[PDB]
Amino acid sequence: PISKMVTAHFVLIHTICHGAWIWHKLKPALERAGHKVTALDMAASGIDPRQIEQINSFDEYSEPLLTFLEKLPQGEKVIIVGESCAGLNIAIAADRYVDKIAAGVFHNSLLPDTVHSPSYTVEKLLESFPDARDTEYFTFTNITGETITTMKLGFVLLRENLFTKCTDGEYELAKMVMRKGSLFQNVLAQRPKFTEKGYGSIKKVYIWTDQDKIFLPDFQRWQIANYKPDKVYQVQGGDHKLQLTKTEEVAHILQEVADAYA
Amino acid sequence: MVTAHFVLIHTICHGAWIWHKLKPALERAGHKVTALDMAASGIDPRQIEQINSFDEYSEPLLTFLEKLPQGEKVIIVGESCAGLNIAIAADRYVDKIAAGVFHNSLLPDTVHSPSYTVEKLLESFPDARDTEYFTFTNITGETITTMKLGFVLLRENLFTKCTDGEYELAKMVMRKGSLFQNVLAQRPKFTEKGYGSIKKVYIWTDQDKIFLPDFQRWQIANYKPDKVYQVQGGDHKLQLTKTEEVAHILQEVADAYA
Amino acid sequence: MVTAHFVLIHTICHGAWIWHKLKPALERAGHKVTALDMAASGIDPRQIEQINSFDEYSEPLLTFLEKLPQGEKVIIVGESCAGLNIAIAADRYVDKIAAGVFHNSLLPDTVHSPSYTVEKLLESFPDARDTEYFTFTNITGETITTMKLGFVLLRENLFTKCTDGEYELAKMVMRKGSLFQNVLAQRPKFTEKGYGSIKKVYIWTDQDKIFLPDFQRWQIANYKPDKVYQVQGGDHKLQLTKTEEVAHILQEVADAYA
Amino acid sequence: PISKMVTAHFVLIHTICHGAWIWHKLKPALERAGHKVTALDMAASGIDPRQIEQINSFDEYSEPLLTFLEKLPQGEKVIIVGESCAGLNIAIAADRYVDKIAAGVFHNSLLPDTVHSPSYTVEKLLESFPDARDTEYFTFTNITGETITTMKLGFVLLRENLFTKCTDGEYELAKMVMRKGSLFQNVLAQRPKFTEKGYGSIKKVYIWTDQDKIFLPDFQRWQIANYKPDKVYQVQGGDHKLQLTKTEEVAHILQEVADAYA
Repeated sequence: PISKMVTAHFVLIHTICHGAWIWHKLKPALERAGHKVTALDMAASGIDPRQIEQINSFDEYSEPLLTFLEKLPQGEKVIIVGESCAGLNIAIAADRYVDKIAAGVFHNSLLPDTVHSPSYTVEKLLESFPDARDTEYFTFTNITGETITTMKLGFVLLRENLFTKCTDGEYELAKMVMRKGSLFQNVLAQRPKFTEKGYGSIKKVYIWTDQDKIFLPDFQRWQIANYKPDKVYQVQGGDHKLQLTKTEEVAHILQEVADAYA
Repeated sequence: MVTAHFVLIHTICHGAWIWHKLKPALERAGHKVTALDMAASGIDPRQIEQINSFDEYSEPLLTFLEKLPQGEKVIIVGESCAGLNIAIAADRYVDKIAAGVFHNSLLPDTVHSPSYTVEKLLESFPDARDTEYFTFTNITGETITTMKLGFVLLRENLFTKCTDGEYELAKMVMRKGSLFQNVLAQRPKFTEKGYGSIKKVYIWTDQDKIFLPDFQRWQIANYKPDKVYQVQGGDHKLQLTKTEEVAHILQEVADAYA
Repeated sequence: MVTAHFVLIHTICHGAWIWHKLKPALERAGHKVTALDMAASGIDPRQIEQINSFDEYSEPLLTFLEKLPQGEKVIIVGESCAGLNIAIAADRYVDKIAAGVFHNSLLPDTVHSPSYTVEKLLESFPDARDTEYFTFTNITGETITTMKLGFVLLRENLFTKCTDGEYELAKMVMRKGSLFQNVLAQRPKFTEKGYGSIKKVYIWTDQDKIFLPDFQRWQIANYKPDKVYQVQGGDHKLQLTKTEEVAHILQEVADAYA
Repeated sequence: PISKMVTAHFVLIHTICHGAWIWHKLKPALERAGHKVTALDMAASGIDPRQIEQINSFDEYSEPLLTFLEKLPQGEKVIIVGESCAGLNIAIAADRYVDKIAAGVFHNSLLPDTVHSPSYTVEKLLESFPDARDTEYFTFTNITGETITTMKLGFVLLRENLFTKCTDGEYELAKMVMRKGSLFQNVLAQRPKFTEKGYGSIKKVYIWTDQDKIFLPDFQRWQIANYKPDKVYQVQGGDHKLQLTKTEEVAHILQEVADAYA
């Protein structure tokens, strides 16, 4: 009757162990459409110079995004797209910058809520997927004496579970740039719950595929049932890295989020 | 058809990632492929200000080679400035090297100092366009110049013909780097027994927009390779724009030198 | 008389060498003594420009403590700025620490930021005489100030009463160092459960010519120790000028806290 | 009839694994006498920032001394005092700066000659003392493919053989600052012989004690017999570190060298 088409500023957030590089196919697809796209490496990820053992919480890990948001011009708002564990970065960020956020998009992602502890979807995730195959774990003691478990994701888990359907060039790349990462689960467990006026108020779009071999369908559906998103988009096929296996489809869904909220 | 163990070496500011298309292609032919991050490159944790020479920058390669089991030999493939990593490596581990392959690369010699081809490259291409430079003093007091490669330079000169996904990946993981030109200017020349003796295969395209055809042609005249393969078209990053063509030449190098 | 395991921690720019008289004295009483070089100090191979905070500088202590066998506790003895290494350590490993001993040292608290006693020290002693300063940008962009301690300052203020052999040794192995003042200014305060809970013994002399008696007295009033021992005379380096007096106080600390 | 007393500029050179710090008692004793004293750390020794694996020859190891000598004012000459393996640093230096050297003093030191290979007294030394007790060895490959053996001197060998009679404060200090070191024997073996006009022409004073428990009396006497020094001074007692156990005696001998040659 009236048709709307909106250009938007997406801030793309990788999951633990990965970096901005995972968005190297979706960032151009989005810019072809005329959007502005920022893909940030979080602390100790991608080519960020910090080492994970110098990071003490998922909040500290989130520093690049929060600094970025501190610096957005007055009146500018972004759509934050986070994959896998980056839903926690979107919740940390929305409790600090709710007015700079047009919508949070969870892409095969943790969907934190305000009712339970910050670590709650992490517990549920680990319950749904308790074997990380060839992943190696390590520990360090943080600034207040908490022991932090880090992981070096194994190559079979990478091949089969996270990058199932990706090309060999994309699977080799992941192996060439993957870093250690941590869920910081135990400090998230001690963390104040996400707020209703910050995080609880942002618009939330949930993109997922039932072919995801690490954030499995029963888990994903549990999260959707646990904290109803404003909108759900299920992509058929692909794998956990839909920004690699369904790049264009994800860019078309993201155009729709920009039209509704940006 | 011989299967070989190839060790792929990226150029300054880049990392093992630049080989993410060529490593699976080689492996489809049954080759073993090792792709290393040099010091302060790709996801190596060291920062460029702690590296004091091009030989210290080469450490991942020299450690690798130090540990290769007895009787094993590798073909080292080096792009752009990595021709200097092949020559440093060949002088220390000549018996472990079946051949060196220069992929749009510097081709050092034994007659001039180690910085000679770096001098000539800068003469052929003196404007790095939007590249930024920085300096630090190394542990011995020498001033080292680092660069952060400009994105117009990346787009138009290095990744000229690359896809947008590839160029974008380049911007996302590019690190600072250094020619260590002045320490190379002070370094002993590469030896005739080490580097001078290895087999040398030169791969290039005249469509390369940073290692320009007359510099490449001067290099070949200055120190004639055992073989020169020229790929038509593509750009400076032939392992991305002509991946199967370089995998095929590299099969010819495994056949010839094992 | 209790034998204890003492971990001795030097101040910025110095190294484990400053304890070369006190380590044998303690061992004559059957104590176990570990004396560590902090990052970029004594013969540690790292350079100060690669260290980005006082917590990274503390790494040798935190690794040590990370590996102490279960059920073992240590008395950490820290001189001058090493009071900050004790507080960082006590927050991460409170159960491994029988007591902290401040030897003419900064005595951080929990109520103000980690840089508060550094601010007050500089206020009490703002002229470092012939000390030189340098800066570098750390990995996060903060400007770090380093110093090379001047020899008149070493002779007259730090090693005032020391023998000529000792002062000369100091000049021969002194390294650059940093207060990382501004990163400490940004650091979370020391916790009441970690650092706030440990036993704290303060050793000093009013003849100290860099940590002057009114700053030391302000520290004790600002955060009253469990015990304060005052040694008459000597100088700032009591582990060199009053070695047996500090070994004797430290026997009293092993007796009291094990 | 006429009595002479001379003030001189001594350049003190430590042995491999040690640093300028070993001279911390003799440097003040000499300055009490009015001499000028330089004590240098050689490459990868004392607090020199270079690591031994970046050093490729005893010549490269000798860089601090040669740079120093390049910089001496015209007409200035020094007496170089070298302990244990530092006789090779004195020979490397005298072939480059013979006119800046008033005399070489070998203090329980290797006494290189011009007739045999540079590595020859190193072979003889290792033959006289073949067991380095708890010393650990390591290897790296140098800039031309030679394998270099390095050593971390063991603590018993330090206690009993090198620092036999030193105080506990001096023995603990050595342990606190000792570094890896290398004889570079195999590259010395390939090295051109020291020259007769450089090294063969400098005055050479040999200080030693027969109580030295690592450069043993039969070895020392072999060296004295092998290449007759211009003057020999035998200190009674002490140990291998005579600059620590006989500091004043060594300073009085060194006053005599300054009167004869400086």
